[PDB]
Amino acid sequence: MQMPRRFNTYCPHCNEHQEHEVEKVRSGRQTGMKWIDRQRERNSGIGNDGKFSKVPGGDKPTKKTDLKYRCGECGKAHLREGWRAGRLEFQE
Amino acid sequence: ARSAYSYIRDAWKNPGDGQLAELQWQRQQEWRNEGAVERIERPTRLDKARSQGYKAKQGVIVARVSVRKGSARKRRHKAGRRSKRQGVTRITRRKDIQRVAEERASRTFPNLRVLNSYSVGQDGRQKWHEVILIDPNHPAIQNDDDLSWICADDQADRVFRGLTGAGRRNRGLSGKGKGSEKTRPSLRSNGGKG
Amino acid sequence: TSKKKRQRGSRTHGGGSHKNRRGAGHRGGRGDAGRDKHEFHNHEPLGKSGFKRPQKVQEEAATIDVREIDENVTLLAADDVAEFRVDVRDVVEEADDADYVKVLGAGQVRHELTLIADDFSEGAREKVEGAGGSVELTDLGEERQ
RNA sequence: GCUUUACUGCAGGCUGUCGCUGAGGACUCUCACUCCGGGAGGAGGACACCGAUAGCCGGGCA
RNA sequence: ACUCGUACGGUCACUGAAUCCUGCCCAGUGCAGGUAUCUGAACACCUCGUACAAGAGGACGAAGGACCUGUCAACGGCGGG
RNA sequence: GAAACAUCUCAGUAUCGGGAGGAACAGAAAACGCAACGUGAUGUCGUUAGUAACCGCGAGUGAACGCGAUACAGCCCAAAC
Ligand SMILES: C=C1C[C@](OC)([C@H](O)C(=O)N[C@@H]2OCO[C@H]3[C@@H]2O[C@H](C[C@H](O)CO)C(C)(C)[C@@H]3OC)O[C@H](C)[C@@H]1C
Ligand SMILES: [Cl-]
Ligand SMILES: [Cl-]
Ligand SMILES: [Cl-]
Ligand SMILES: [Cl-]
Ligand SMILES: [K+]
Ligand SMILES: [Mg+2]
Ligand SMILES: [Mg+2]
Ligand SMILES: [Mg+2]
Ligand SMILES: [Mg+2]
Ligand SMILES: [Mg+2]
Ligand SMILES: [Mg+2]
Ligand SMILES: [Mg+2]
Ligand SMILES: [Mg+2]
Ligand SMILES: [Mg+2]
Ligand code: NA
Ligand code: NA
Ligand code: NA
Ligand code: NA
Ligand code: NA
Ligand code: NA
Ligand code: NA
Ligand code: NA
Ligand code: NA
Ligand code: NA
Ligand code: NA
Ligand SMILES: [Sr+2]
Ligand SMILES: [Sr+2]
Ligand SMILES: [Sr+2]
Ligand SMILES: [Sr+2]
Ligand SMILES: [Sr+2]
Ligand SMILES: [Sr+2]
Ligand SMILES: [Sr+2]
Ligand SMILES: [Sr+2]
Ligand SMILES: [Sr+2]
Ligand SMILES: [Sr+2]
Repeated sequence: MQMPRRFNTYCPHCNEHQEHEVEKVRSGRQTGMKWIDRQRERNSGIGNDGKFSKVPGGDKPTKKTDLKYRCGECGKAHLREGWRAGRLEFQE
Repeated sequence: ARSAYSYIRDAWKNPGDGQLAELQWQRQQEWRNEGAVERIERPTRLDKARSQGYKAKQGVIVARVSVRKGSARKRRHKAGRRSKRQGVTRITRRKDIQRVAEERASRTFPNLRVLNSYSVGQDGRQKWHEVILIDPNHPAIQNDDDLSWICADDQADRVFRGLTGAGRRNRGLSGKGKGSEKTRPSLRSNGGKG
Repeated sequence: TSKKKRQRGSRTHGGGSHKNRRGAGHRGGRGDAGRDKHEFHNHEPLGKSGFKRPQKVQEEAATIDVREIDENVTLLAADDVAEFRVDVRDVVEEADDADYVKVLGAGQVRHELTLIADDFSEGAREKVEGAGGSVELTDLGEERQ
């Protein structure tokens, strides 16, 4: 399955119908000013840490398509679920 | 106006600038060749001394102590002592150097009692402190209205029980309010969590 | 004759196989052990939820239902008998140290009452005025805006 | 108890950096500091030593 | 400690008198050496950020690694067609 | 103990080194912060409370201000001159 760059769909807002884009979450970096950047040095020292002395985990034989449905006139977006797709093409 | 004293003091506010800078660079050379506990006729920092309780009387002794520098000198572990328990070159002790000093001093003088102590410099590998001790047996002091308190049998070895000012400042007793719930009235009285 | 009392002779004292009542294994682990594995049944799921506001930033109001007042108008002979008029503040227990007193409306109001409190519920009023009565907002309550 | 390219750490070695530490991205110096000399004095020199920290290695050890 | 010791020394390993000999292999691993280039932490440093701080990016860049060479009386190898 | 186990727990427990007294320690606010026109050294007891807070946010860990009580007692230097 591909994905129409601009399809006519609904949205939990204006109680109407407009045009919603398709953009795969470009996410964000690590603040450095979060509740995990502090307890990472407080839950350590000499020895082990458990969750901090642990490492990243594997993945499924596929990755669900994480998105963000931006709006035309509006300009904002919401979040739906994703599908296990090896790839995806936002046709045009 | 300013007291001659306030000059000595105002100087040690930055023992690395001006005349005092030249002094230390010199003295230390002599110091580095002295024992670990040297008695000295007069306090190097007069203001501080007097301020801390010093007096030019009979039975009031002053001694410069020199303790090795660094943090902690901890062995690894004999039996099977895990990771969180392998202290050697990454941890330090619960007693600050000045306290170590005061103690070595009072030991050198098995009859004198610690009054207080102050810093007098430190090169790259040792720190020096002058400690004011007092003879609780010289009437010269038994009479003194300002020092006769240090004679009570319950002042014996007062330093070894952390009754020094620096002793108390280390036992976490400075603050009377927040953050001193586990310290006062006694560290031991608080299952040592301070 | 208690249960324990009759156990002498049972050998197992109710346990069953003399092999049961041994160590913590029998209990599935000490305390809340495996609270999410074998003994996961009926254990508030794992996680952190919501937040709390600093303890000294919390308003704890002393409340009372019009019903409580009404039911004791006549029995409150030590109070005002206007054309009845009562300052709730002098009626609620635990008042002295409450962030403020609020009168909650709930139940009938078989009386004409002149109630005075820090704050009332939009309903406590209806039930008051509708009973041919007035309600007065204390000077304190005068922060409703 | 033992092994290793098991997991996790520690000694320890190597290295950058900060303090000790001074005068005029390559240099001179002498005054701290180190070593040799009985001594005079000689060698070395802001390096090395030591405190702290950072990266690599790290069954020698837990 | 070695050490009242100094390379004809003593340390660390292997083989195991004499005698005849001791082939080939440096790809992996180890050790050692070199290295244009690449990679490479922290401090100081530049830009932005915060009346400060948390923070964002840059810049330089050690050992080490990549990479290259030496080495099997170093761990070991000496097949199939 | 966490039904393994590294953080965590056991526990600042066991054990060790130093030292005082008939009691020790603490103690006259760079306090508190029922934020107030409020309290007024210090221990301790009851409570506050398994509360706030911590924590492979797991197992578990865990105060304080206040309040009611016990007893109450406040002072001396350094410096200025
Ligand atoms: C999908 C999975 C992810 C995860 O959640 C279950 C968890 O998120 C994770 O382990 N790694 C994530 O890395 C990406 O985002 C975070 C996450 O946490 C990291 C720290 C880590 O949790 C403890 O060391 C991190 C470094 C904070 C990181 O920052 C980007 O656990 C399994 C790995 C599971 C398979
Ligand atoms: Cl995606
Ligand atoms: Cl003493
Ligand atoms: Cl809340
Ligand atoms: Cl109060
Ligand atoms: K353990
Ligand atoms: Mg995880
Ligand atoms: Mg020598
Ligand atoms: Mg092992
Ligand atoms: Mg043999
Ligand atoms: Mg267990
Ligand atoms: Mg006590
Ligand atoms: Mg578990
Ligand atoms: Mg604890
Ligand atoms: Mg408090
Ligand atoms: Na902390
Ligand atoms: Na003594
Ligand atoms: Na503490
Ligand atoms: Na049984
Ligand atoms: Na109250
Ligand atoms: Na065995
Ligand atoms: Na090879
Ligand atoms: Na062979
Ligand atoms: Na178990
Ligand atoms: Na085990
Ligand atoms: Na923990
Ligand atoms: Sr912490
Ligand atoms: Sr660590
Ligand atoms: Sr799979
Ligand atoms: Sr004694
Ligand atoms: Sr039973
Ligand atoms: Sr048993
Ligand atoms: Sr589960
Ligand atoms: Sr009450
Ligand atoms: Sr090779
Ligand atoms: Sr009092």
